[PDB]
Amino acid sequence: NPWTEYMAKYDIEEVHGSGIRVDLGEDAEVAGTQYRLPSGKCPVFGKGIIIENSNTTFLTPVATGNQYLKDGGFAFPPTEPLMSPMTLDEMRHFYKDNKYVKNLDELTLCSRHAGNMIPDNDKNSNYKYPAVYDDKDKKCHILYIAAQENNGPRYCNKDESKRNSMFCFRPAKDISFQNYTYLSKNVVDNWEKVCPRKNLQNAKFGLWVDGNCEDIPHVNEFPAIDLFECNKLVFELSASDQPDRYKSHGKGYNWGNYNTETQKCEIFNVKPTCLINNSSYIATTALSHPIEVEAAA
Amino acid sequence: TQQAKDIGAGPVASCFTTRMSPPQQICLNSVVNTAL
Repeated sequence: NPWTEYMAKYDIEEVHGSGIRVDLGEDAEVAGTQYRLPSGKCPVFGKGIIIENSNTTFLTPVATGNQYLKDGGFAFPPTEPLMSPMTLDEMRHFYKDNKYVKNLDELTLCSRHAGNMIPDNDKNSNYKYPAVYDDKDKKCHILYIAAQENNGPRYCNKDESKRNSMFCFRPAKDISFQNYTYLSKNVVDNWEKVCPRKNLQNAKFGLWVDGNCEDIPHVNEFPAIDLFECNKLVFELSASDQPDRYKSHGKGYNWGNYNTETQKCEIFNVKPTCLINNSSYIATTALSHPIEVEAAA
Repeated sequence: TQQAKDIGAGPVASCFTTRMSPPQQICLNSVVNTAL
């Protein structure tokens, strides 16, 4: 298989190793309770969180002090000195003296910055907050809330007049989330080499068998008007750690072959191991950015 | 609270220390909403 190293980034179970839609792949002990934590090793491009029946954007700080719960989002509340949000520039300055961190790309720097805060009860230093990097404003947002999905009248309430009740929410990709990248504490600093990012133009994921690249023999077809919508669908169906019985370890419907002419998002759940040259196809994954395309060149 | 943990509810925290030296203390201006 001459495809082996090229295709290595597509073995999501190995290079990511956690949920994608919902990433709660590790447990962190804090005063004797095991809290669930994001732990995927790849950046999830375009993922954000939608709070249901709400105008509150999830990068809004969590409610503190005298605010209502439903008035805050998921992000770190103001601190002294102010840790979040922090611009790329601020981070480079703040971490200027640190040998390992000072020169990291923006996503890994944002992950290491979020993972720098030890909660005061965490005697063993286990707990590392996830983060969202917004590359339009170039700001790292540490997420105080690590949860990514909460539905059902049982655990959330959509009633906008009950403003100290727990809100419902879900992970999503959305055109408005295009500039967001969701980062676990485990984001690897060489993600650029070992993780999906770009959608592959003129290529169809296949399986290498006995010297030849075969079509994926069974796929789940969803209509989709464009690549963006295909990437969204794959994301919705991808590895999820949402209720180690609840851990996906990165197993799920993480790949799609998008046929631009038939507008079919062909979604499948095994690692592909080669590419087929087909001008009708764009190869996407739940991790990949929902817009960016790598030229056939 | 069991099911809250299971969906990723986290510990409450008031101040933080940094992992990267020099160790620095950092505190929330106010307490996070009780209902978390």
